[PDB]
Amino acid sequence: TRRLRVHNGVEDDLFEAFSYYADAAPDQIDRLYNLFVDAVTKRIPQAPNAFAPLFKHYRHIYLRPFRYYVAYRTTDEAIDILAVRHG
Amino acid sequence: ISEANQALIEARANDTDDAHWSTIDDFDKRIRARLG
Ligand SMILES: [Cl-]
Ligand SMILES: [Cl-]
Repeated sequence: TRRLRVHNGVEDDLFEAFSYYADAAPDQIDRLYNLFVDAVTKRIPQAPNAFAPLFKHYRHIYLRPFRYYVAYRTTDEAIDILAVRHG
Repeated sequence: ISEANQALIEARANDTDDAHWSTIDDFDKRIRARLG
């Protein structure tokens, strides 16, 4: 089993996105976050090299329908969640 | 994609300071504390 680790600046990247939803669409905040936790804990660990490359060795997976993706890196031992940016 | 974000994602990849790498459940509980 590969071990799963999250940079803290992701927390930054997240609320930078929640902003566009709080007040007006507070329901999306839990939606998009629960998508994110899914991708990070189930979708990516399932098959981390299958998802499209972002640049160089980095990969990503859009948290559809939202146009935010999870950028990540996959060594043979680890999976490092690096960012959540828009696209 | 945007050179900004490539720098941001490579920076964090290159961050070797072990204190910035929250495990998942650590990370999760932390976000729940916020707006929760
Ligand atoms: Cl598989
Ligand atoms: Cl797939």
